[PDB]
Amino acid sequence: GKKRKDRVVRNNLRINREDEENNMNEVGYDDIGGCRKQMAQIREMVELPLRHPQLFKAIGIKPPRGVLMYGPPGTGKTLMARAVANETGAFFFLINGPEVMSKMAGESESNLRKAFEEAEKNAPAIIFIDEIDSIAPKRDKTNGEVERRVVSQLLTLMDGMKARSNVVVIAATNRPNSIDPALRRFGRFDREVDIGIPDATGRLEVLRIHTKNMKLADDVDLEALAAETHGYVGADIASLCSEAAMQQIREKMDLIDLDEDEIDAEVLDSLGVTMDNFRFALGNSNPSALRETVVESVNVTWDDVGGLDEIKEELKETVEYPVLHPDQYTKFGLSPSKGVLFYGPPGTGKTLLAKAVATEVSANFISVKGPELLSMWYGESESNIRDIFDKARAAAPTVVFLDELDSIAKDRVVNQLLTEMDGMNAKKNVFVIGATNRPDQIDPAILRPGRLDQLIYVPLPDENARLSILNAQLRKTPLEPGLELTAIAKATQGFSGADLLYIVQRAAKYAIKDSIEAHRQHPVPYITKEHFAEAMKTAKRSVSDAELRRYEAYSQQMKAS
Amino acid sequence: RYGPLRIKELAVDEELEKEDGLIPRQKSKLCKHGDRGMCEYCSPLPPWDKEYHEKNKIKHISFHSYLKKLNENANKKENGSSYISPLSEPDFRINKRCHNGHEPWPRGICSKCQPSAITLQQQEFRMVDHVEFQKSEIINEFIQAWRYTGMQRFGYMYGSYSKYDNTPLGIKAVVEAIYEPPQHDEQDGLTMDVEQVKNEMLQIDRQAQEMGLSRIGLIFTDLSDAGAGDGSVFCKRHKDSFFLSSLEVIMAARHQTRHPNVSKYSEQGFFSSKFVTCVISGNLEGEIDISSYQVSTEAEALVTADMISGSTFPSMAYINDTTDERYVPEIFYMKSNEYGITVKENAKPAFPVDYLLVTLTHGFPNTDTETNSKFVSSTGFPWSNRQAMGQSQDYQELKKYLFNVASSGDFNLLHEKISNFHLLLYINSLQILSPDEWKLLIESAVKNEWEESLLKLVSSAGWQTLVMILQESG
Ligand SMILES: Nc1ncnc2c1ncn2[C@@H]1O[C@H](COP(=O)(O)OP(=O)(O)OP(=O)(O)O)[C@@H](O)[C@H]1O
Ligand SMILES: Nc1ncnc2c1ncn2[C@@H]1O[C@H](COP(=O)(O)OP(=O)(O)O)[C@@H](O)[C@H]1O
Ligand SMILES: [Zn+2]
Ligand SMILES: [Zn+2]
Repeated sequence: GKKRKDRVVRNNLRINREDEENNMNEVGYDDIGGCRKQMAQIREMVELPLRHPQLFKAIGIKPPRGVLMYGPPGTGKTLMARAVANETGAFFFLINGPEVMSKMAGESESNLRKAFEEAEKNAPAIIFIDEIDSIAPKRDKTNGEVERRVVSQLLTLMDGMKARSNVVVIAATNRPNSIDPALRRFGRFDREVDIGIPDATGRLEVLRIHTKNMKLADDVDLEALAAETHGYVGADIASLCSEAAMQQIREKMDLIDLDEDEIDAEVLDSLGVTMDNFRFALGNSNPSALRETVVESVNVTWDDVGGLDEIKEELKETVEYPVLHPDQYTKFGLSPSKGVLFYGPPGTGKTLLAKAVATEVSANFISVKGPELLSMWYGESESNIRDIFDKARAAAPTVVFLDELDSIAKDRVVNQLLTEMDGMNAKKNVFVIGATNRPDQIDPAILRPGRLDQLIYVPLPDENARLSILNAQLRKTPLEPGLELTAIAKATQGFSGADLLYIVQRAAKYAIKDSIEAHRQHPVPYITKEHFAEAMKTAKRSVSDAELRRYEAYSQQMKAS
Repeated sequence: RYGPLRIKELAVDEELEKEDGLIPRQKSKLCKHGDRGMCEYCSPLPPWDKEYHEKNKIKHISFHSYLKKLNENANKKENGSSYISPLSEPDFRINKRCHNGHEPWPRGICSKCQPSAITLQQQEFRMVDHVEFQKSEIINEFIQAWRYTGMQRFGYMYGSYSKYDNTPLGIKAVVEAIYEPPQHDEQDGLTMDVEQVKNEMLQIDRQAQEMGLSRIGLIFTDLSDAGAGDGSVFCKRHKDSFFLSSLEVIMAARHQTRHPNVSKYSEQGFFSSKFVTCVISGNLEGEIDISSYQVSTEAEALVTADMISGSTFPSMAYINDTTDERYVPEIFYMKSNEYGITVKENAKPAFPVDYLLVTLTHGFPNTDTETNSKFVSSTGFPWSNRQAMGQSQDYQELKKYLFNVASSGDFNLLHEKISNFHLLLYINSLQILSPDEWKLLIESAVKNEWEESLLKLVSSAGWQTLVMILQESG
């Protein structure tokens, strides 16, 4: 049947009862969504060595032994590993990091040795070392003798098993840097899998999976919830569902008596979740994945960036052709460009342009905001530049977008970034984009060949670009029929995109104020031109004249060279 | 040797080493995983699991399981080393030949050939687990000696080893018969010339080996009757007082060192002789229950280089001093205080011997199970060296014992009266019989399927001459 199982028959094949009821394991591939690529990689690394070993023997190679798997907490790493272990239908020995590190002296090593030996005995086997960072942490932080002993025992076992064995070790850790570096060489956890925050489709799939048993009301717009939920890992979505259910219970508490031990089934029949409950849960949700760098997924095309056609085609030639057409580059033996740096007034749409470029080649996107760089400079952040670039390598192809790079490039961090960039593999298609507002202040060492040598100026939007930006920003906002924005666009000469968004914000704020006043007095479904006129009257350019003059002078000077 | 050493030991050790002893366990209620796959609580229990023992009231870990623990702890297969031998007996004798540049010990000693401090600590593996007496008569007659005479006794015990299921990979020593050496027993003690005793025991051991037995221990009685009208004895040996005084421990250690256990996993090939010592003193009540003990490996190697001697305090062993040809380093005996903390106390003046013992468990075979006794005997012909009592082996005793049955028949009765240890030894000393004649005698007396062998024996000329002389003698 299914899940290696061989109405009663359908239930048995999954096509006292408490033990299985609370042990609802065997979470197969149908209990995971939004991680199709990572799941495919894990399946390739695991099932093939165990299911069909004859292939590798026929070719005459040794399949990988260790499979490291890291990502933000709450992304389902342990769930994915358990699903793989159950689906492969092969012996597998659990090891929970804290559990092994929570025993009398001289017994943690005993448990590790017993695990490895037993997994060896019943090959094929899958040893799942969970929270490996808690038993083999970074050398400097844990100077305890017992920790060193356990790390050495684990290293000895890992090295000593790679001999005609069908044992595959799968590990889970929050970050690639926490683990001791000694566990990332040949014959060890060499192949690594990075897991990032899901995209809109991933969140929709997660909601579909979790909201299958809940008695939802017919008035649910799960697509809207998926669109609104940004930066939510699977755990946060489960928390959202739980909060919605609790809100429904609280609403229904009026028709129920706390003191009564029994609860009428008729009331329970009316426990229907509503969109309002989900919105309230969003209100009470506390996502935290974005607090640290994570491999995101962007889906912006060449329509959310107005004008700048020359810049768009230049970026295409610089980025897409290598990735899309490597054969021509190999024929001509030309190494593709390794980076590019954007300079210009703030708010001109550099981040959106970089996200669009990343989307074009269908590659993952990593963002490193300036505050994170400063935090790493002060050395009070969990992540690190080496960690960022290691995750970029693992999730290749990727676009790493350093933001507010002026602050660090007025030293340790700059030198470390230079070392990482130099050490990067040229052939591998990983690009580094930079955003800044003080091109002169940027350290010249960065702009050397083999680094962010490409310089791209991002000018202020023109009339057509301003009109396109206005049309884009008002896509989600209702507007009065027959409303023209050309007048606003022409009247907004010299304004940046941020200023246009601010004007839209002010106009909509006035409209909502009018609606609130009218409702309180008791009508305002549309936005009249008066709102925009007043907002423009209460708006001003955010770019100083002197800065614009110096930027244009710098651009001309660079062009002369 | 590029691998395991090559040497032959008893069959029991081989069969034990064949097994694994893994104790299976079922799905605990604490497991969170599918049917297949085991986390930390469903894994098979190793045979040396300390918790399992102390939970089952087993105090030591059945040496073979200790060997399994040591092999698992190290010796990775196919790589990582070239098989460093896991077991090695202690040796405290100072290396007379070190020569970093210094001369022999008497006039020079470096820091490389200086016996480091010795840390006594109670042993954890007992080589032989269960000492088992085939028939209670074996010890009943031994005690009867003291009953009649009143003086103490002492005797070696012959037998053979076998498996013992009740303990993980455990061994039992089954004793078939007891042999008494010539001793000058007294009221408070006993005395026996060592040289003559060993000279006699050499040939007695040769004959016993010819019979298939082997020397597996010494048993002596420490019994003193109380004033009660019926049979009651004071319990001088219990937790309050000593279990085995220093002298008995010394003698047991000497004997153990003189009967090495040949093993395949040591540099020298031997380790921790299987030689149980039993003592009879009486439990807290008036019974005459027996006990068993075995000195730890350190005490075995601590007395080869002298370094221990008896003390007026029964439970403490005095320590000797340094001198040429004998270097005695500081001795620390490590106990655990009531707060669960290990404490090292220097004991040069004297230390308790309870750190130089491991206890066994005596017993008797179930009285309704299979009887594989070699000898249906121990009530008949007088035992060997009971000259002091009226007992005296001689021709007229044989005439009174095995003449009426021999002259008529009753091959069942003849067999039951012919499978006696001491009778066989005495008729062997008679030398009336030829070598192969005595071989067939023993094969008829100490074996099943004995019809044709006994018929051959009687048909022989030697037996005819023996019965003729028996008839001639009064
Ligand atoms: N596709 C999915 N991705 C992420 N989480 C999922 C997914 N489907 C379901 N979930 C739920 O999200 C939560 C993930 O928790 P889980 O313990 O697997 O995360 P983790 O951070 O990888 O764990 P660990 O503590 O072992 O590091 C669980 O509630 C799981 O049921
Ligand atoms: N073509 C465009 N030019 C300028 N701004 C744009 C354009 N398209 C969209 N925007 C808006 O400009 C803002 C840019 O924000 P951000 O990228 O943080 O600053 P910067 O543009 O300085 O990098 C976005 O909020 C976006 O809505
Ligand atoms: Zn389990
Ligand atoms: Zn020396």
